[PDB]
Amino acid sequence: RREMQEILPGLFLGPYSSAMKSKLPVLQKHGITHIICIRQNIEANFIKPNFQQLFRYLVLDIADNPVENIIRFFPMTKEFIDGSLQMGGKVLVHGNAGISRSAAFVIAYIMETFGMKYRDAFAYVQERRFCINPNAGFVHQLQEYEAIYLA
Repeated sequence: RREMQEILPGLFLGPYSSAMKSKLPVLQKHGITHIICIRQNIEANFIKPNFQQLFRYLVLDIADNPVENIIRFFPMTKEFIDGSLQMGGKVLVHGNAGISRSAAFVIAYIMETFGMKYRDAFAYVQERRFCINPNAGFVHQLQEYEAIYLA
């Protein structure tokens, strides 16, 4: 729960603790080059980019609640992750707990890229990171985005 897991080749999912200063050796050993750092502005005291010069960041100001809009950022994060993986880079996606917001963004990537429905993508990720649980609003938005890209 307090560490990052490889979810699919080159894409890792973790809590904020996985991208703290002290974890640099772990990040470099796994060839991480890009980090999606997700947090509310009120969390920005402890959840923030810690390696200004070493990694490319995407910081997303997102609350973990069922009415928060995350679908607006699915195209952005898909592009960011594709861009890294295409150049042989690797991506860490982290939130606070690595349970709801961060998990939803990894699921969106998996659904679109690997042609999986929500239930199957959720199950796939849960097998790797046992604690994941996107809120219901996020689940609906995942389904809503699939309807978009399938149209």
